[PDB]
Amino acid sequence: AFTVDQMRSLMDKVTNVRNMSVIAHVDHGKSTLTDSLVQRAGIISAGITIKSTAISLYSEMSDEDVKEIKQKTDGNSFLINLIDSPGHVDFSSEVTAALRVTDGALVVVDTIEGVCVQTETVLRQALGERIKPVVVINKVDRALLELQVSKEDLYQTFARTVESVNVIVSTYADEVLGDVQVYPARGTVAFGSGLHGWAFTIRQFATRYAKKFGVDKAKMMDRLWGDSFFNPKTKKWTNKDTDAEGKPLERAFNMFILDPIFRLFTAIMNFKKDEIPVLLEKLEIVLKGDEKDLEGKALLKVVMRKFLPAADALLEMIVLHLPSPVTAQAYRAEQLYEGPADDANCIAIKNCDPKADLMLYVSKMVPTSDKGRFYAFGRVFAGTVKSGQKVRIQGPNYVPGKKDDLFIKAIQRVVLMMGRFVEPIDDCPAGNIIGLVGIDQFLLKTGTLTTSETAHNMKVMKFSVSPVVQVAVEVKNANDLPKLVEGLKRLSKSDPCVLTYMSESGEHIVAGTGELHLEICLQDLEHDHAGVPLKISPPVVAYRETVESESSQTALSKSPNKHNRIYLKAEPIDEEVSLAIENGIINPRDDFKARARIMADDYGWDVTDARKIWCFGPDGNGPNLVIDQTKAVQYLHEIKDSVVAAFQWATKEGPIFGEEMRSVRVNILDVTLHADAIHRGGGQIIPTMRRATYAGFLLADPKILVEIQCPEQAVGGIYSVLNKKRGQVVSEEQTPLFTVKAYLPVNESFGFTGELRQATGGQAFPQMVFDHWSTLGSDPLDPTSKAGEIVLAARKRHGMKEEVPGWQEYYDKL
Amino acid sequence: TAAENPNVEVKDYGDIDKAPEERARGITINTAHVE
Ligand SMILES: Nc1nc2c(ncn2[C@@H]2O[C@H](COP(=O)(O)OP(=O)(O)NP(=O)(O)O)[C@@H](O)[C@H]2O)c(=O)[nH]1
Repeated sequence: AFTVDQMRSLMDKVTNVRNMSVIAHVDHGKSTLTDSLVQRAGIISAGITIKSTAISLYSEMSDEDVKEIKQKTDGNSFLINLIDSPGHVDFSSEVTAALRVTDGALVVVDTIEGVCVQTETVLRQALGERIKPVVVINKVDRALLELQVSKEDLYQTFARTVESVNVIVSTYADEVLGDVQVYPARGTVAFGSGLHGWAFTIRQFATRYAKKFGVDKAKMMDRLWGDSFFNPKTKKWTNKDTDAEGKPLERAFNMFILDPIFRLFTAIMNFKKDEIPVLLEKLEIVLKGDEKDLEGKALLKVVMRKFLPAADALLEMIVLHLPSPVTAQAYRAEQLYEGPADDANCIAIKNCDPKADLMLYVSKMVPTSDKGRFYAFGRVFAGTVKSGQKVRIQGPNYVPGKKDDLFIKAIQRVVLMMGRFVEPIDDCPAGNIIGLVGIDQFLLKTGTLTTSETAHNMKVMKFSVSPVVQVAVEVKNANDLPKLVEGLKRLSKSDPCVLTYMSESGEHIVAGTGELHLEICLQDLEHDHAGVPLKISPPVVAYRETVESESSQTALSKSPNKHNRIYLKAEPIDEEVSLAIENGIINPRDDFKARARIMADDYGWDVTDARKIWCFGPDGNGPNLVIDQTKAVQYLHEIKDSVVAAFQWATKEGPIFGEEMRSVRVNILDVTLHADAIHRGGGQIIPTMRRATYAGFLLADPKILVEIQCPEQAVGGIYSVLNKKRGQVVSEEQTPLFTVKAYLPVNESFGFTGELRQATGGQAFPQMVFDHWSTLGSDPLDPTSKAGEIVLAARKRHGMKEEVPGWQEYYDKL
Repeated sequence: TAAENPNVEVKDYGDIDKAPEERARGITINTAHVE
């Protein structure tokens, strides 16, 4: 329990600060280990609550210990910031943000399960942020109590876990950092049980046996790990696991560290009441008061806590091995900074200079109980932030030259983020983690605060990171729509990996990284964010209505008056041309002459036809056209607007089942009008044109980039799944992993992410973006063909009659 | 650490896996931050 003054004083000696987090696969004990750290060294102040985001720890080392720290130290006190990290491990950007504000990591690995993919994923991301790792092989009690494992087997298991870890490290760690691998002999590996309160380092045992073996601990800790044997018969230390006679020698680690522990367990758990007092006396363990009466596990738990207190082992690795900000910002500056490496701000970052201009990185916005207010969480890399300070808020798109994302505003309050609570403070210098209140509106997710007009903006790991799983969301009670629209905004702001947008069909879409992620999101959206009954359903797939050939015969339709008639034919527009229209080469507003020269000279069109396009559709710019091919119609100019309008209507709502048309060309062959404009009016010709178009359409034989990264041996699953889903491989490139690119029909992608991990042993990672439209060859009017099934399902879903009206329904015989 | 510094709030196991979902699955789902 410290006062604000004590805290602030502790924060001045950044050489004695440690910003870190705990990396662990679900169920490996990340929580119980931090509870242990908090109970042993947690810090607390001597009615606004927040979600616990970080916890402060306090630790003191002995004068000798502090001498061993291979980095700038000022005194024997240390302040440790245990920063919370998300639990979603899909190589998400929310995780990268959290790691970005840390410099070291305590990696938890299970004794039995060893290193699992989740573990490798966060560690890999961590290494990408140049974070230094330290390991704790947890759940050791399971191997002794449940599995009855032997000493050499336990050893071997430990050694294999350590090797698996240094494979990931040696693979992803920047060579500039040197050897960031972990070594039990160097004290960067702890072993223990977070559930039971005991742990140790070789160092602690070396200290214990050094002054006893008549040898300095530097020599002792090298001998207490690996292939070091002490032959009691010769009284000598060797590196051979056998003696001259060839008899088996027990490894020093097993003989001096494990055996005492093994004997304590065996004696206490078997109630050997005449063997326990001696063993405890020899190890100098003292039971006091009611403890003298304990037996079994109760006695064990109590005896091991006294013999080798857990928190102590962990704090030792944290203080002695994890880096303090001064050391790290020196080699992290350039990555962290987008600007010039020679820039005044970059240098201030390298020096962790508190007197320079401000360079504060906003890691994320954290939920508070202050009625819908989110506090900004981040780290001061340069300068010092102060309450009521005028600063420059620069979003993700800000550039020193433009005024985009820029927001100048005073910072209302600077708060210490201590777990679920906050503590207003006046200032905070470079090198520290901190929370800012009042930045809510201007920043959502990451950002960059500066006090320099020149200041440039700041930058991200082997879980899914793409919003491939999506559903349509809608309120059960129409009147709730406002809360839903608002809830989505709240949801988006709180989750970096969540996506929401409005579909072409007018549905609110919410997409998540994986099925589970999407589920949490929908639960939170419905219960909190929007707090209203929501209805969830598939996303509806949009289709296009086109023609495969020219009208088998002239389409003829008359107006309601029966006085006007339009004669036309429909024909396919080439894909390259549709694409050209959709992408900007052929435009609705371009000069008809130059456009026609292009369509004719470059796309094979007849220049007269091109010069005579009357309009594009739908919406006046779609990839469908009306070309005038009439010769001597007197009042043509007067019906043009009606014809154009009817086309916008026809191409917007196709006759197959109401989807928009695409790649449809309509040629007006002839028009017969009544002499009097009365009764030639839009109300007469618009229906005629739309009716004729639908008829020409139906008479023209109507019809309606998935990138995967993964290991070689897994690629086979990709082809396996794709073939089961009308997929098609596009490219197989590459000494990282492989990347297979393929086309996957959208209506074959629901659940794809699941079938893929299942076929690749969870090693493949998909990515999908809409690429193109593809024409289904089957008959849209045949309820049993592939296209027809889709058409029948949409028709029923919209309450239309099942049978698709045929062309005869729009043809008016002469 | 709270034995050495009064200024550390202790958080117990159930204060960290405190969410109703976490309780329901018996795992951690959300990242927690402690000090
Ligand atoms: N025997 C024993 N059990 C322990 C020890 N540390 C933790 N446990 C037990 O192991 C189980 C899991 O611990 P927990 O901390 O929740 O694991 P986790 O790694 O945080 N979980 P998840 O991966 O879901 O986050 C608990 O029942 C806990 O009591 C230990 O030192 N010894």
